[PDB]
Amino acid sequence: MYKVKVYVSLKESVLDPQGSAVQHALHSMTYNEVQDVRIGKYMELTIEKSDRDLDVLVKEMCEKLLANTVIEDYRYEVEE
Amino acid sequence: MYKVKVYVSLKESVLDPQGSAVQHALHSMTYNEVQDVRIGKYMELTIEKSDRDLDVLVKEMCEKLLANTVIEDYRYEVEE
Amino acid sequence: MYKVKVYVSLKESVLDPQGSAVQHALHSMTYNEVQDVRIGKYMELTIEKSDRDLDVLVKEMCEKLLANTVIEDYRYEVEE
Amino acid sequence: MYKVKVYVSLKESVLDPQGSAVQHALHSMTYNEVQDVRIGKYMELTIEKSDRDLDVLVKEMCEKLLANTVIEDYRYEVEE
Repeated sequence: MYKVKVYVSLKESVLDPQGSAVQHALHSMTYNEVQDVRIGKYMELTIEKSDRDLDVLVKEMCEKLLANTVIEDYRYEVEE
Repeated sequence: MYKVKVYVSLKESVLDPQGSAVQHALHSMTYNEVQDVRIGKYMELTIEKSDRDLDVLVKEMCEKLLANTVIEDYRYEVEE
Repeated sequence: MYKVKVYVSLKESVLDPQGSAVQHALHSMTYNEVQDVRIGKYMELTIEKSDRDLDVLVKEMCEKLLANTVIEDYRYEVEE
Repeated sequence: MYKVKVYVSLKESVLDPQGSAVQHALHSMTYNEVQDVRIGKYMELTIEKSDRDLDVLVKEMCEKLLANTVIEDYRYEVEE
């Protein structure tokens, strides 16, 4: 069946304090080479064939539960 | 300058209650085609070159901060 | 009309890798005073009275949708 | 030691599609009495005494990692 990878991330149009804090933490740990840090959610969904088309199913789930399209962008990839 | 993509996910032998809870809700919402849900993290770190080797640096950041390697696996890809 | 507060948290005997990962990061960020981290969900549902008993209704919503009772505990409090 | 309860929620000033979807799901399941649904994150942090004051520690952690104060509100309660 299918392995669907979903990436959910804060829209770039929003201040990201958490990413800033992680970047600073890395510097404090002496990994001063870091210039920017971005952290998002990564999901792996195993999906079995059904009457619904795969693309319709995934977006429906991201629009309703896996994401808040008001403040986050989401994208996906499918593998077998 | 490099852009490091890091994928953090629970080890195969580790149960993922967060995903298991999401799977349950999805099922109640009629998405019974979802067989399994694994929730992890995706990150993009921009880094400058230094005296440190690329492989040595990414592994340290991952083991020391990005992932709790006792329960999480990590894999990375680098682009210019 | 009632306001139902629901607290969903992993059962004591269930490991919480999400929290364990957050705990690890917190430690690296110098917050070693954190001994344990358990991550769950909090919800507030506004409901109208009906023929259903209050206790019967809240338990069904919790068991059927709000929480995956195989791994999660739930407790609720109600206000007017 | 201390048991700190942290509640992280989307600011009321933001559209909440996920809450809307859960509300609709409840109606579809015949729990039509539901009028509104709000879902937030609930965390339980066990904290041991240190040189830092408890209130300073908690807010620092919420401002840096446990929350994104741009889109979410957070509050906490402490018990022994």
